[PDB]
Amino acid sequence: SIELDDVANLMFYGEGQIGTNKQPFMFIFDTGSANLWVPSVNCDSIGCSTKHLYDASASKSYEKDGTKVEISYGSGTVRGYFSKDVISLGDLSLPYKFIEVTDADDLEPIYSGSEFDGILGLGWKDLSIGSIDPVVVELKKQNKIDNALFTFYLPVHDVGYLTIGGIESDFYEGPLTYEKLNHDLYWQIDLDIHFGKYVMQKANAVVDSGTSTITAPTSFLNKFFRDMNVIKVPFLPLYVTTCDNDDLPTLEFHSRNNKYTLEPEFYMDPLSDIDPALCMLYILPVDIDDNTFILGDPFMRKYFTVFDYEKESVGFAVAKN
Amino acid sequence: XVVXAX
Repeated sequence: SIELDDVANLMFYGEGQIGTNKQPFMFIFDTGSANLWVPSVNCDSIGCSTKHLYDASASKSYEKDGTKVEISYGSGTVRGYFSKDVISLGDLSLPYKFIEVTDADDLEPIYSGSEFDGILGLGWKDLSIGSIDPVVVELKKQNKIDNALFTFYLPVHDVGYLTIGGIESDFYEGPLTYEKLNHDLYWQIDLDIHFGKYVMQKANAVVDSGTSTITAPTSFLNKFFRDMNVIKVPFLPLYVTTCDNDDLPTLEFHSRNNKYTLEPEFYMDPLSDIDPALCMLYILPVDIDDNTFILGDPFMRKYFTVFDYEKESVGFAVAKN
Repeated sequence: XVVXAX
């Protein structure tokens, strides 16, 4: 169980350590990614000047690889070379192949603006660059945890928990309902998505602890946001509406067996640094393809979540507290 | 904010 800092309901990171000298880093634990990377002491990028860095020469368990490698995200690209060392997470440890990031200039509105050091991917092997086995999968094979599964509990603002290996029943109320993945790549399930009256049937729903908002395709969201008198502030991913809006629907998510719903409180919040009568919609257009939605943090802040590699599925339940 | 891989 790993404690997660919450920053404005948009970002969550917790502690991890690399190496013999227990070098601490803050990691976005990221179910939409499948590589661990940390900024190197050889990272010259401005983003890196405020981060905790990794010194291989300090760790006696460090093993050299040095193969060059790149990871792209929706928010930018990092670049470095592979290295091998022992990664610790809570009281769990394993050797792991990870990225010493050297150039983080391409992540660089976000990286210098945020307080995270690196990303720790919690996706499947096939999503990863270099075909690396996931931490939780490996941990189970080494018999360091009871089951190859992990759990996210995110709050609403004043901590959250990544929990590896077992299900803690205190995190939720009522029944836990699992959903088979349509592919073992992202944590991705089939769903009929309703945004009010606009429906896309059997969409590709991607459960991602590393995405701050709900996401739909641009085409589908032009439709929805048009008739919702919102406004985009020119040229940043900020859609604003009045905080007292009666028309904002509870979004719906149907599976072959289960209905999930997301109320407006979970997908919007006030601009408390600007005008608090105006409200910011945690819904962004992101085009992956014709039918992919990211069920990001808004979803997860309502719904306690279980990612189970043994079942190849995601378990959802209404979070407690 | 943040959208996390390609």
